Amino acid sequence: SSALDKLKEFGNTLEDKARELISRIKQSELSAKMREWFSETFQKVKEKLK
Amino acid sequence: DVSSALDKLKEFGNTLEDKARELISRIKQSELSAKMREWFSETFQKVKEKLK
Repeated sequence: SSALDKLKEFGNTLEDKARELISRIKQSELSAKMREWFSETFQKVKEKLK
Repeated sequence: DVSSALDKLKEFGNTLEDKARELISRIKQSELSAKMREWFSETFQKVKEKLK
């Protein structure tokens, strides 16, 4: 019962860190898809001014 | 002659006038394009900040 409560903590801290990580990535994913979108639009502007 | 010389200077003068306008036109376009690059980056930077 002392071992279990401790493994529970360990389980829960893993669950928290993994969610933490997933949250961070999703933000990096979104932010990069924006950078690509801005660059893309900017590239087609250059092309229209030859 | 010498009207022939003046005729050739006239060409040259007109060619300057055309090339300088050409150049001014090109710059204005480089100005515009760069002021856009500034504005896109600027807007993009403030969006990063709202996504911590």
